[PDB]
Amino acid sequence: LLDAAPCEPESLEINKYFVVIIYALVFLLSLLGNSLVMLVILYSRVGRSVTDVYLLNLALADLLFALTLPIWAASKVNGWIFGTFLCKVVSLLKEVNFYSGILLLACISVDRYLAIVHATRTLTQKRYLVKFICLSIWGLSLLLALPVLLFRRTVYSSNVSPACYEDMGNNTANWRMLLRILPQSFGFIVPLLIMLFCYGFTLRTLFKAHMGQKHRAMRVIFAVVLIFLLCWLPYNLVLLADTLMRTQVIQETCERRNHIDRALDATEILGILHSCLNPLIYAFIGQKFRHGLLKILA
Amino acid sequence: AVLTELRCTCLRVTLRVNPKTIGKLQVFPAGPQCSKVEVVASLKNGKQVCLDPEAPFLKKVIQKI
Repeated sequence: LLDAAPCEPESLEINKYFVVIIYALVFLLSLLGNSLVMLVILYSRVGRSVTDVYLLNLALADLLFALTLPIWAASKVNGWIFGTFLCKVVSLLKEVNFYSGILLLACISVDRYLAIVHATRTLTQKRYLVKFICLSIWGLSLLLALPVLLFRRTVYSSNVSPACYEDMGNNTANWRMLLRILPQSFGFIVPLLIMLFCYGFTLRTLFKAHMGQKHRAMRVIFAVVLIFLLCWLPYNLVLLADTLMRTQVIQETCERRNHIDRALDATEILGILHSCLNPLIYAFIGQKFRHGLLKILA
Repeated sequence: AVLTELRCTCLRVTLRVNPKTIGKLQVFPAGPQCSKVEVVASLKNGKQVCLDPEAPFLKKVIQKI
């Protein structure tokens, strides 16, 4: 008798306040780290190695993402009251930065694989295309993020407060499912495959080495891979669960809706730390950048 | 309220209802929020139900709107 009835989208103020605080703290930390990395790299042009270019681009991407964060914090505070143009611009910038960061992690992994595995051979001469590779990655991210620019507008509803959602048509609900295949395919699967292959073979070659400092290199490689997974796995898992729920593959209940809806925000908050942990994981863990920072202090 | 993934307002439909017991009626047309048209009837006892937009009587009532 009581099976059929409306489901109320539920929320709590504590979550809003917590999200605001976390977003602000992450903004500050990412800004500081990225600014320091850029200052260290650009100050002196001595030894502008490929890794320096890659770290520069990665820091720029993270800095832009952090710059866009605060508007997202306000949106979470009260929904998108900031207008349609800001929705389009902010969404474009956010998606472009996210794609570029992921694909730049992939490219850094490719560089390391071609540097430590194929080190004795002449293939190592093919890693001097950092300019072209970086430009291509930025262009591909830009092209892949245009669906956000074209098909995002403020959406109004009687029970739901404004939010910068998609407007693709009256059957947009299904269309968003197809759109989601992009971030979950060239955003987690391809990058994870490339990183796994590259770092696995790098680990093999290092494990077959008699060097004096194999230990720290292995630790840092494992740290990078585990940090990437810990950062991005939950968001993709929850996204796949949500898509399956909308496909009616998994039985759908109001409480399941609420659970997945809260989990989405929690996982986004956790994942956003990719802009904050990158400077330590990739750059400051090496003696070169610490030495450069100390030298600049004069 | 607050939401990042907008979803349909009804999961299942009711075909057993009396017009007199209905207190308020609202119509949600298809749009960016949900694919299927929704008709919500809030009864006089505080209970709310979702009705079939394709039902002949309800379809005519909605069209008249």
